[PDB]
Amino acid sequence: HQRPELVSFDDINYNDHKKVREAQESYTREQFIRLEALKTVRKALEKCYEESGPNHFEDCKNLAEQYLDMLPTHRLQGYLGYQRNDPSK
Amino acid sequence: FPPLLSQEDMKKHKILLAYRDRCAALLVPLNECRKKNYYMPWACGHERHEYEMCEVADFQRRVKAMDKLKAEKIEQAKAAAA
Repeated sequence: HQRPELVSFDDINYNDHKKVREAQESYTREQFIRLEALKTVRKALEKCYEESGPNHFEDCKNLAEQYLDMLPTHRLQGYLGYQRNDPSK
Repeated sequence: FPPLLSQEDMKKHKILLAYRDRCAALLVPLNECRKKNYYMPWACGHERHEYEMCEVADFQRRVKAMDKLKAEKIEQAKAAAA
């Protein structure tokens, strides 16, 4: 059902706390959307595999390309940091 | 003799790598035996032996390649002394 409007978290000056909560709610929803896209990728990959038999290189590679591209991304939300003055790692 | 090297038939005849060699098409009479039969040893005496003898031919040409490689290395070991 319902579709809350995303707020663009970096734009609202951090006192209007309902907007801040709706921003972090929306950002976490966007995280879950890219996650569910990754789930779509895996459900496609299993069907390609069990149709393929031994046919990895035929038509199942190009799933695995953006699969192992998308997997180190699309995981966490954290917080959009203020200034990023000190990097590490 | 290995008759052919197809590729899309060799995909639709859903066979795997290291069976995807030469003499590969002769699995097509074999497995079509094995599922129409029940892949017992009293399933296909002739048809298994056909593919088996093709594999024997591949083995012997590999032995000839081994002969060539050993001959070249021994002749290099001869020539290196002068």
